[PDB]
Amino acid sequence: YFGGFNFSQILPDPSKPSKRSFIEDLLFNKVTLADAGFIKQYGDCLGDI
Amino acid sequence: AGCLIGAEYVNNSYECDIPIGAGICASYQTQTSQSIIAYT
Ligand SMILES: *[C@@H]1O[C@H](CO)[C@@H](O[C@@H]2O[C@H](CO)[C@@H](O)[C@H](O)[C@H]2NC(C)=O)[C@H](O)[C@H]1NC(C)=O
Repeated sequence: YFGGFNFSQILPDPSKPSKRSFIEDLLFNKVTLADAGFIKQYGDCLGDI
Repeated sequence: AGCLIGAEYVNNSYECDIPIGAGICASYQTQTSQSIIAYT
């Protein structure tokens, strides 16, 4: 209760394992990102699609 | 970032001395007796 101000959509929630807020999840979903690090890990290109 | 050979993983957390990647750092600290450790 911050004087009537809500602050529910910018504070983190314990339900999500990433501990990100409601606005932050929408920000992360709106950007389609590739090459986030080492995802292929020298084995996935051997599984020739 | 790949797997680390030569340094063991401890459950303690300190400041980052040598950055490796993905929130994991390495440092040369005491154990007893001196060895390279890896930590978050
Ligand atoms: C503060 O924000 C929360 C959202 O985090 C509001 O809760 C929502 O209330 C509406 C009512 O119309 C429901 O339809 C939503 O499902 C609720 N969302 C939830 C629970 O995540 C809340 O009403 C806002 N205001 C206050 C005073 O808390």
